Amino acid sequence: NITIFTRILDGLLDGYDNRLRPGLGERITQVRTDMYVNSFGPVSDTEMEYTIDIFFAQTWKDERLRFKGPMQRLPLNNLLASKIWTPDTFFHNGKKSFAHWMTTPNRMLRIWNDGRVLYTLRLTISAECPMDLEDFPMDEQNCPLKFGSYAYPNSEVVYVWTNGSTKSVVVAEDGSRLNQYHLMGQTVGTENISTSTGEYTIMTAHFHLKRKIGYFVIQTYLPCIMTVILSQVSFWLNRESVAARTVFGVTTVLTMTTLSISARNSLPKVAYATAMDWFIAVCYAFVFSALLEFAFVNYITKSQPARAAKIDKMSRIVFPILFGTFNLVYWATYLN
Amino acid sequence: NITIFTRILDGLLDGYDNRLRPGLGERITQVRTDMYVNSFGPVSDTEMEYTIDIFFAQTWKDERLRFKGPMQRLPLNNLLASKIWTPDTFFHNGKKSFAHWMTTPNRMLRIWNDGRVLYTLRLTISAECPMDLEDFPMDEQNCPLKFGSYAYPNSEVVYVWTNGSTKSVVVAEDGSRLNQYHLMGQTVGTENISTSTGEYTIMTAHFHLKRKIGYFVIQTYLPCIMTVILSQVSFWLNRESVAARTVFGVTTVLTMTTLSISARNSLPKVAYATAMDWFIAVCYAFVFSALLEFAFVNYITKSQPARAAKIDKMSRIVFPILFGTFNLVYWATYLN
Amino acid sequence: NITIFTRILDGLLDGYDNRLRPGLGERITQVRTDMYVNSFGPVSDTEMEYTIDIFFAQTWKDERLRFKGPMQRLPLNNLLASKIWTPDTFFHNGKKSFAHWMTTPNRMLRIWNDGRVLYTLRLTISAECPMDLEDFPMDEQNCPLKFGSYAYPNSEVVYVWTNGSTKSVVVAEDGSRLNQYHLMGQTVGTENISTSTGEYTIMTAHFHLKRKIGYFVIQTYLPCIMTVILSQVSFWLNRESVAARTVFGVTTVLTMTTLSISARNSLPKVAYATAMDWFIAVCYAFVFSALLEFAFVNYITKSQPARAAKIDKMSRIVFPILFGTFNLVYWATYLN
Amino acid sequence: NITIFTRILDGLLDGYDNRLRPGLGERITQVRTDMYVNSFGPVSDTEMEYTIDIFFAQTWKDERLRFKGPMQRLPLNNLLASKIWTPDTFFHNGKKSFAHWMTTPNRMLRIWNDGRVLYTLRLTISAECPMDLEDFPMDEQNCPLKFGSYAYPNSEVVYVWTNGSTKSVVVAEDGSRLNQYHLMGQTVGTENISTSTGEYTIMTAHFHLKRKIGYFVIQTYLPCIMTVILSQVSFWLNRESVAARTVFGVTTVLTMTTLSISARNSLPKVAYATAMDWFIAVCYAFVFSALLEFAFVNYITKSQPARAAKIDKMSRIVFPILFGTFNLVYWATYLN
Amino acid sequence: NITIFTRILDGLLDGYDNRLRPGLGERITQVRTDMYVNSFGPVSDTEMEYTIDIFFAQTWKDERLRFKGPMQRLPLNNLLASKIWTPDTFFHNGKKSFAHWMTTPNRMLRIWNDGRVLYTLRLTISAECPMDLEDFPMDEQNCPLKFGSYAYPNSEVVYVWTNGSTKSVVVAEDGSRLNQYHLMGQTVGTENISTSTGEYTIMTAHFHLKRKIGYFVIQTYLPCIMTVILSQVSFWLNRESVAARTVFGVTTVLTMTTLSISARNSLPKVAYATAMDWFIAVCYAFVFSALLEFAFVNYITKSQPARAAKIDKMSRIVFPILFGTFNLVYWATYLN
Ligand SMILES: CN1C(=O)CN=C(c2ccccc2)c2cc(Cl)ccc21
Ligand SMILES: CN1C(=O)CN=C(c2ccccc2)c2cc(Cl)ccc21
Ligand SMILES: CN1C(=O)CN=C(c2ccccc2)c2cc(Cl)ccc21
Ligand SMILES: CN1C(=O)CN=C(c2ccccc2)c2cc(Cl)ccc21
Ligand SMILES: CN1C(=O)CN=C(c2ccccc2)c2cc(Cl)ccc21
Ligand SMILES: *[C@@H]1O[C@H](CO)[C@@H](O)[C@H](O)[C@H]1NC(C)=O
Ligand SMILES: *[C@@H]1O[C@H](CO)[C@@H](O)[C@H](O)[C@H]1NC(C)=O
Ligand SMILES: *[C@@H]1O[C@H](CO)[C@@H](O)[C@H](O)[C@H]1NC(C)=O
Ligand SMILES: *[C@@H]1O[C@H](CO)[C@@H](O)[C@H](O)[C@H]1NC(C)=O
Ligand SMILES: *[C@@H]1O[C@H](CO)[C@@H](O)[C@H](O)[C@H]1NC(C)=O
Repeated sequence: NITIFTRILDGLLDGYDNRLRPGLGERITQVRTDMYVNSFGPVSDTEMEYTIDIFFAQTWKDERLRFKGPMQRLPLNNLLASKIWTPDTFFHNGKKSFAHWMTTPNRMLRIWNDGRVLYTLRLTISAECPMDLEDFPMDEQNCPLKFGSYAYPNSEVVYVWTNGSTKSVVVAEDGSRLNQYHLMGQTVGTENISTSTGEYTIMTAHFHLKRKIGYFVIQTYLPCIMTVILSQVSFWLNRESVAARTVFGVTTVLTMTTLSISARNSLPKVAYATAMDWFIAVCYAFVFSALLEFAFVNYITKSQPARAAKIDKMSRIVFPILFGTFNLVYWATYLN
Repeated sequence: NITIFTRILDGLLDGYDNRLRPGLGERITQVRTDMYVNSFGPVSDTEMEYTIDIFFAQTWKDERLRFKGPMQRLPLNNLLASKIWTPDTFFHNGKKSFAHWMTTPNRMLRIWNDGRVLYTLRLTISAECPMDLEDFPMDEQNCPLKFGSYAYPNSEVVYVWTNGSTKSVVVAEDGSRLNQYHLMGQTVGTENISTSTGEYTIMTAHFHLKRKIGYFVIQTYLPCIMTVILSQVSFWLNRESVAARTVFGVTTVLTMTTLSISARNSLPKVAYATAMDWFIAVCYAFVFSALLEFAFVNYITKSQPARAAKIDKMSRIVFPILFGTFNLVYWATYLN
Repeated sequence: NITIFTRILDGLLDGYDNRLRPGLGERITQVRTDMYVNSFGPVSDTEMEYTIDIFFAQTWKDERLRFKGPMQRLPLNNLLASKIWTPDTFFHNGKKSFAHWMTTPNRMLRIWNDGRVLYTLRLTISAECPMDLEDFPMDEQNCPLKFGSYAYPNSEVVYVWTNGSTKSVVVAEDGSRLNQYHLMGQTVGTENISTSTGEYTIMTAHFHLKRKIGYFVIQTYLPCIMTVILSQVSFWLNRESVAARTVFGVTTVLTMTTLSISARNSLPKVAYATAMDWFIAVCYAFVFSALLEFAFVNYITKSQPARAAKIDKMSRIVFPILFGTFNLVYWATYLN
Repeated sequence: NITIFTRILDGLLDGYDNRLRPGLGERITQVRTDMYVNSFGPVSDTEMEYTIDIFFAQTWKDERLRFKGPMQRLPLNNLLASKIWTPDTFFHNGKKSFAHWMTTPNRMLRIWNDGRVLYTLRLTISAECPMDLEDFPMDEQNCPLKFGSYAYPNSEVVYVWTNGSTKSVVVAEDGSRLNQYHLMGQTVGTENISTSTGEYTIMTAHFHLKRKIGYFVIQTYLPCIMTVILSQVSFWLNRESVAARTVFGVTTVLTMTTLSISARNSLPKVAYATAMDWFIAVCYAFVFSALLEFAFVNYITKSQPARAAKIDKMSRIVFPILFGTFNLVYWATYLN
Repeated sequence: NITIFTRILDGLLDGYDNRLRPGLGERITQVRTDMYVNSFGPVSDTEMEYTIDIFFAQTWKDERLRFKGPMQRLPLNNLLASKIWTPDTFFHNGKKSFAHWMTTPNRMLRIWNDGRVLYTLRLTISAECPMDLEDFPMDEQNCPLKFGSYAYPNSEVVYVWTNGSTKSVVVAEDGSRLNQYHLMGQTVGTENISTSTGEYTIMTAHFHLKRKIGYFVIQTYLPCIMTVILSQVSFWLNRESVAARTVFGVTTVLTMTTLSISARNSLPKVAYATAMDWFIAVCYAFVFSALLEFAFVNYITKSQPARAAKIDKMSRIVFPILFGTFNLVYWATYLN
């Protein structure tokens, strides 16, 4: 009962043209789309791109492939995929999208008596996600994913999500493979765009990203905090030890300078000030200000020692208090 | 006696459709799989991927290729591989899998009178291995390898290991080419998954990895240990040498700070504290604490020299003892 | 009413040769071109290349595809693109240009009764943009984009912009994805070139680029400015503290030296002096000159203390004034 | 006299099946192989791979292509290469081997009356060469190159070198393009391997590599030697200059620490001690030991100055002598 | 008058075999070659490769494509390129050569009544240029470019430049895109090579390269010069300031050491001494020698102060003079 299937396949192909869409000149082709994200890949800030692997599924109705037989379903493989007409779907923001070939071309194609068709297609999309690094690292990003049609305007092909929007897009629980982000949720929608040729249908999915802090705390914030504390120790050393206090001030200032260079090496070369830069700038003033206090004190330690000694003791208390007060404002404002 | 073989090949192809599986509508196709890992490639922690080269072998029974002749075996090459039906096997976790082309496409195909078939296929799979770096570097990882079918549910195609599981997967003795891991052993199993289309068969193989220590000992642990010892030398210097003791404390603190930055450059940017980070943090306190002791001593060396001198001598003994005691707890706990 | 279209397509292909241009031996083929830049990619100074993604559109008239039927337009896909003749357009400066393949080959083809044709083609061009880094970073660049024909001289194929030049090239408002440049505007034009074979038509588009400053201010300029200020603090320290003033001078000089090396690491290895190099050179003299003043003062502080003390006080005022005066000339000259 | 050749080619192809080896069921096919290495590419220690470009030549006898005519030789190109049967040769250790395509596919094929055939094939093999870095950099490596057959066991296809082994493999005098190795010589041999399918023939070629020293001398050895000499200068400074001697000891110790980190950055992350590591470890003790001597001397310079002064003078002589004595043992042992 | 051309093309292909060269068994095919270098790409010292883009043109006479008609020329495209016989030209030293595909395959093909043919082919060749870095950076290099035939010996195919050698190779004025080299000129020639198969014709073109200095002056030479000057300032400081002079000597020595490591990071790991290395070695002695002078002076400043003071003053003059004298010899010898 196998040769019976062979005759059915041969008959449908004969008299069938793959260069023409179903319902041409009679109606408008309607396509139902569903998605399942297997893994959300890493996000590269420098390249403003993210990698995503999905099992894209599409469905459309064709009246030219109707048949009757013992079975109502015809499981198949990539061999027959190119023999019939399929939509020229593309991703608008996809810089470079490539499919999978080995071990076998990941494709499927099924047909039913009523003309319903199914066409799954594994993909690996390296899309582009622009990001505004104004509140970095306390920033939230919305990386989109837009897919539609190239040569078929809305008057011919229209894409609509199957069933409700809740089940339209599915993300695996373990599919979040981000080392510096949290996948809060997803949103979907539809819209139209206008060009010279005509209107087109756009299906859009947005992923809400919440960055996870903790890597920069151990990398930039803590060294800056400890460096500031190191300089303040000089305030507890007697003035006559000019050389000893000089070493503390000079080393700390250079240490802060090199940290700023190192921090931005991996960060994108954005031409504006981020939140982290302001924190380093404030820490720079504290260490720099302490050095000035020593120089001013050392210059009047002879004529009027009383004022110099009074300032030194006062500095021990004022400086730590201001640093602690500033931190609460900085963290509370951003974490609220 | 060569043209006799030519007629046999031509006859089988005629009347044979490669788009339909054997036993369609009559039974369920059964596939027997065996593997031989030639080389386990390097594991990239940053990319969470590992490279593996295997000689994948598959076997299935087809009743449409039966023949009789002088020979019961028909050795062949890649030429006839695409002329018949082969399963659309794929790797679920394979990010990007590509076969080999030169010098000649590495493929084979053999047939027997009873319909038994053999299809070997060399492969180079760059799979993805998620890892939890909580006990790093004293961590054990289990990198999996899942392969199955794309368009053929369990009702049609089922994969089962040939013979026992012991001989199902073979790893060469010299095939372990890991510079920072040990290949302890392997495990295999089977499971099913459910999706919209239907149930599918999953064949899984797990590799147990035990990291080898010794690279980080010479890179991070030892410099931290020697840096701590350097600071303690200051306790054996007289107080009046304020400048000399200042150099020891400042240089050591900055040395520890830069080591932390350097260590995590190669390590993945995990947003949580590893075991190595805690060790560096403890070493940071020791050098930092020593600097505080000098500052406190230098501030009361005049009013009450007796207490300052007593503290200095006590510090020489307490500090080394605590560092030695802590090391035993750290190493014993992780190495046990 | 679908099979009617099938007959039309078959008839046109028969008797139609794709190896010959329309109007061969009768007239000169005329092509109308329009462009829409979806995104202007990043500019790599080291590689002197920039990436651009466009939706290139072309139009030409052919008398061999005329037909009459219910519809005056025949939307199609990549299937029929290769079946007919299309110009062998190429980019002269394109080092490596590749099209898009997945999810479907991004191409379109439409025909009309009068013979008018449309052929859109998505592209990603990695062109080369030579740049003269003489006023870097205060520099303006004009990256061109030249496209024409390879084997068809001007006597056969001529390219002309459609409608006016204003609408010939369109750039999306959000298509400017440059992190270190501003897209001021665009210009277009036409020209001819002469070679051994004959004359050819050239269509050129130029993009005016204005670099955005602010990344180098936080990276190179500010550390140099703060480093100079650090050295001048030594002028407020008494001469007897020889060791203390030595630390300031030595550390600052080495700090400037390493900044110069770090700055040019990312910058292209141009064999001539840039504007930034001169700024660093001036800052080098200030810190170096201060060290010389201390050495000269320390060498005559005994024989004639009066002159040494007078010079030290004068240095406190002259040095800051000159640095401030120089900055106004440097910034005003370049920013004007 | 050109059409005469055309008839000969057409006749041979008709009735000739490329899917069957010559002498099938009658004898065992014998293949003669010769090689000419155009250039031995660079060896990447990190990737344990080396690149080699060769002009591989193969020869086998087929009785199905016999002909008679004016010429006994038929020079041809890649066009006819795929029309006949060729062995499915492959490289066992080749991770990723690709041929050359432009300007024209580099292939050749010649036939003679007796059935002798020639098939040259340019190749670029990126093989894998495991190396044991125990005597690094005084190490000798033997990178192999194994090639055989995939689907044809020894009972069907056997590879044997043509003529003697001396002329079997040829390496160009200028083909050695190694910047850190010397190509001492080559060796060849044959062996069999056993698998599930059956026995296979293996043809192996080994290249003997002798590393050239001189890059590491200027990079690691000399800085370590000069750093040790710098510390010993402190022994010629009076004890009262506590600060001056402190700077020498601290700077040298940190300098050695950073050199160890820098040296292993390029070197593979081997989890065992190399010869170079031991040399750095010995140098670490010398500088570290000198610092301890100063601390111990400074702690008893008051109670018993005589012993402290005596030790200081003795250290000036003992330390340099031991360093010189150790170097002779280290270099002589490895260079002998 | 278009169908007339169609008949001509069809007739020529019929009865024409592309697997046989023209004049087979009657004469020797002669090929005329001309080149036009559009852009000389960057030269990578580490990889010993350079990229070049050319418009290669070839010409040969075939008597099997003669025709008569209204036009004596048949402009065409890549469609007919593969339908006829073309030489299997290849580049001997080309590691990896690839052609251009988009927007259209860059190829052309023209035919004339007498049988003359033209075949242009755009190319991007990543050739290999061995270089001897003995006088680096004052070195001159001659990167060659060899092209010939693979399967056609001299007895069948011979390559000869068209017209004179002056016009044989053309380089655009703006085609020199080298950031660290000057394109002085070009030379061409012919030669034969002998192998097992037979003699072959070689066409060679050499490009003379003169490196441009100025990048290394700002990177390595100047920091070394300024570092030496910094150390000499210590000679103008009184002996009693032991700590101050110690800082100058130690910092300068370490600064020179790190510069040597940094300089060779980008430079190829050549296992022999370059000219730049000797310059750094001389600078190393000057700073190192100054430190020794201070140590020796400080050790005898009590017993015989007169000799120590006399040496210190003499050092101020001798050391600067020797450094200036050495520079003239170094620069004059290499720049002459
Ligand atoms: C609005 N618009 C145009 O006018 C150019 N044509 C298109 C287009 C072309 C084919 C199909 C859909 C859309 C296009 C594509 C993008 Cl990704 C952004 C804007 C845009
Ligand atoms: C359970 N599931 C789905 O629902 C989506 N479809 C599939 C699938 C699709 C085709 C064959 C097998 C499985 C799939 C694939 C992975 Cl890798 C993980 C989950 C998953
Ligand atoms: C003027 N010229 C030549 O003489 C070589 N031929 C060409 C050419 C070849 C085919 C089509 C167009 C132009 C060419 C191409 C460039 Cl990109 C620059 C200069 C140049
Ligand atoms: C001994 N062996 C096997 O059992 C697996 N099959 C093979 C094989 C498969 C086809 C041809 C030759 C050999 C093989 C290949 C290597 Cl590279 C190493 C061991 C090994
Ligand atoms: C002299 N020689 C040989 O003997 C090996 N065969 C060849 C060859 C093979 C085919 C065509 C031309 C030349 C060859 C190629 C090079 Cl690139 C260098 C040396 C060499
Ligand atoms: C998009 O076009 C379709 C055409 O049927 C229309 O129904 C729909 O309302 C449009 N959507 C928007 C947002 O304009
Ligand atoms: C998987 O499906 C097969 C269907 O025959 C069944 O026999 C087997 O028990 C299932 N395995 C599991 C783990 O459910
Ligand atoms: C280019 O060639 C065309 C040929 O028709 C001519 O009309 C045009 O004036 C030429 N342009 C220039 C700038 O020479
Ligand atoms: C390999 O197999 C062949 C089979 O003919 C045999 O002659 C040869 O001795 C074998 N070599 C070894 C090393 O066993
Ligand atoms: C190369 O071979 C040709 C064969 O005709 C000969 O004429 C020519 O002189 C040879 N050139 C050299 C340099 O030997």
